[PDB]
Amino acid sequence: DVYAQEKQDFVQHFSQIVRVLTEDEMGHPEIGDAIARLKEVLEYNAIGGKYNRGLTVVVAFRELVEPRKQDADSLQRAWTVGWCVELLQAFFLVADDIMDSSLTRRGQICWYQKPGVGLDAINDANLLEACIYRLLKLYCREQPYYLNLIELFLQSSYQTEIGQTLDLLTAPQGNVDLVRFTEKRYKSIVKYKTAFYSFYLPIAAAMYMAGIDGEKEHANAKKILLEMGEFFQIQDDYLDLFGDPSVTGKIGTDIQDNKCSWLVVQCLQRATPEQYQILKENYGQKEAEKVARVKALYEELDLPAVFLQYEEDSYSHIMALIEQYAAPLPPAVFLGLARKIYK
Amino acid sequence: DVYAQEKQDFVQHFSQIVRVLTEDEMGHPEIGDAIARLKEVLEYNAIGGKYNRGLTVVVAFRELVEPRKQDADSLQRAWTVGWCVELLQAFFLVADDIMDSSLTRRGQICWYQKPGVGLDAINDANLLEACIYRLLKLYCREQPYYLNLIELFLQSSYQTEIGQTLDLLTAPQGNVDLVRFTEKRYKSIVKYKTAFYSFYLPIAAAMYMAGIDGEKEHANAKKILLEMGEFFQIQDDYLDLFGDPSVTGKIGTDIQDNKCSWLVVQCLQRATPEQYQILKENYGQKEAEKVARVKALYEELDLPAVFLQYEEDSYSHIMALIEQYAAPLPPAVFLGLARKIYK
Ligand SMILES: COc1ccc2c(CC(=O)O)coc2c1
Ligand SMILES: COc1ccc2c(CC(=O)O)coc2c1
Ligand SMILES: COc1ccc2c(CC(=O)O)coc2c1
Ligand SMILES: COc1ccc2c(CC(=O)O)coc2c1
Repeated sequence: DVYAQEKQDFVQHFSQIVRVLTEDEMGHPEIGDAIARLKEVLEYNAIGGKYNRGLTVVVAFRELVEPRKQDADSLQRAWTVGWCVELLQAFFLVADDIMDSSLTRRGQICWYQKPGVGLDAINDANLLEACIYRLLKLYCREQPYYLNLIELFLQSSYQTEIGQTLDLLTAPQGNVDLVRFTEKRYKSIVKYKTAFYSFYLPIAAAMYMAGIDGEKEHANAKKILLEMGEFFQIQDDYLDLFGDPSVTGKIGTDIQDNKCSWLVVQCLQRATPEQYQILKENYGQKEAEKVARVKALYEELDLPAVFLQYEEDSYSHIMALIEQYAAPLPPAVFLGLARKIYK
Repeated sequence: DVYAQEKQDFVQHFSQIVRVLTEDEMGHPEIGDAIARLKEVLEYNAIGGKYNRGLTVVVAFRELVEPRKQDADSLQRAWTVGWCVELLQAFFLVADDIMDSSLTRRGQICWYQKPGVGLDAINDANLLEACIYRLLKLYCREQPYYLNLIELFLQSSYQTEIGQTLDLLTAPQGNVDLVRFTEKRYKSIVKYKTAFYSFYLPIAAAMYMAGIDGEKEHANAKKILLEMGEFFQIQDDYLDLFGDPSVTGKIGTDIQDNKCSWLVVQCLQRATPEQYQILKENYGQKEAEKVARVKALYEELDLPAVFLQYEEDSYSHIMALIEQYAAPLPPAVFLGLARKIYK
């Protein structure tokens, strides 16, 4: 609802964003050919998703700021900082698809997979990260929260990177070692690699634009938000194997890709030498036969039930956190998000 | 000399830099395994070079700042911002070696080429870029020039990226098209891809730490510095084919790698349909026979002489620029650099 009647103005602001990131640079015809390429990279990797992160910035902005302080200017910046979050993600995904050796993303071909692009996508991903800061300068240069956003995005980039390193160390491409797929490692990965930039960064940004820069306040928001992030990912791994493609719009391949899914992490705890022997035998196989075997071992261990139980507790805990750390923020800011992820 | 008696204190400060970038992070054992990896990336890609860029920061610092304002603290930061420049480069080189499909660098194996690293080097390069800003916060958080350096490094990163895009567009891996190897394109590449972060960034940084943030002043420094950068690269391409490995310490392969060298750009201007037919036939070949043929066509066109002539003019022009835009800066700052590149 609140997101539905915002997407319009949001996705429409992308044309300005692109225009700015190119027309101004055209003051130097020498790099005109590069700027042309830059436009292709943006119109292909930025556009496409549901913009839930980018919009969270816009949505949270309206709530945190007084109705009469949301003039044209303030909204223009908000939509910009909103797209910056979206660009940061584009940067992460473009680069991750190369490392993981992915074929598709959002059903379409991965940028580096297109003919003529290849590994040059590495530079393209870096350009995307660069645009973030060019925008912060073109729109918030004079704002009192300018240095806060620059440091926010930088910090988020770092956290996601450290997280990405952990994941790589945990599941080496060519090392089906389910031994290091602990629950403790799973949470550390989700926190740094997903939770931080997916839930905290969007809100944190909005807060700074609203003048809420108090460390303690951000310390409470981050507390709530990282819990939602942790649930979001666990629901994502679950749905990937027990979900319905016609609804989720995605085809699960976690077992095949030999990922450190939440399921397999649980499957390893509640398991006996006989259970493990089987799992350690059909995990990471491209056989429609061996995959169905792992799924069976999950159902057999009541993992689906373990999920529901976790979801139930989770929702309670989040609400408990919200009833205590929401203030001075409007509970609606966190309630709206919870009602977005707890499908 | 001035560089010789600085390298000692510089390279010695690297242990602190690493220590800081890891011990402080150890406050979170969860990411300890990543931080361990981060240390390997740093001790392998940061160390090794001659640190001419990093040192320029330290050297220029001493000159621009009053002898009594160079206490322990000021030097500690200077060496840090010095290493940040060095880290920015490490980030560019690690990533460029992957894109170009290089085998070696500084005579040693390219980071992504080591067993177990591979494309994960993409994330490693990003971490290196991240450390830059973690250092600026750990050392200059409270400095009055903090936002200036953050924006300097960001800007330099952007410029180098745009430049990198141009180079990729100019010499597509699988397109021996000497048609777009113009002199105009060559200069645009060198400017953005090399000149900016190699000569301007090191000095610009030192200037900001010295309080010299005046736009006009930086506008003059950049003017001089980008000219030296342009000569530096042209001397680098020259030396690559007509230099002496026992002295330069490098084995030239520009003709083979089918690069947009300064030589070949000149070779194309002063050429007749017969000259071009030959060049367009032996450029980019791994044959010790075809390579020697291109070299001959260069000598035959008096290119070596064209270089010397260019060097002569260059030195004059730079000195002319220095005698006019050096102030308020001490000419010694630019004279020291010129005497470093004009071998
Ligand atoms: C921060 O709010 C969010 C973040 C992510 C999501 C998603 C998944 C996605 O589209 O990536 C659905 O609702 C969200 C809401
Ligand atoms: C895991 O099982 C459940 C069952 C009910 C719920 C609810 C109630 C609601 O907010 O609509 C939230 O998460 C749930 C999870
Ligand atoms: C900014 O001053 C410089 C920059 C680069 C260099 C080099 C080449 C290198 O070591 O990369 C020699 O002297 C320099 C001096
Ligand atoms: C290209 O031929 C030359 C010859 C002499 C020189 C000098 C004189 C000096 O500063 O030592 C600088 O660059 C030169 C280039």
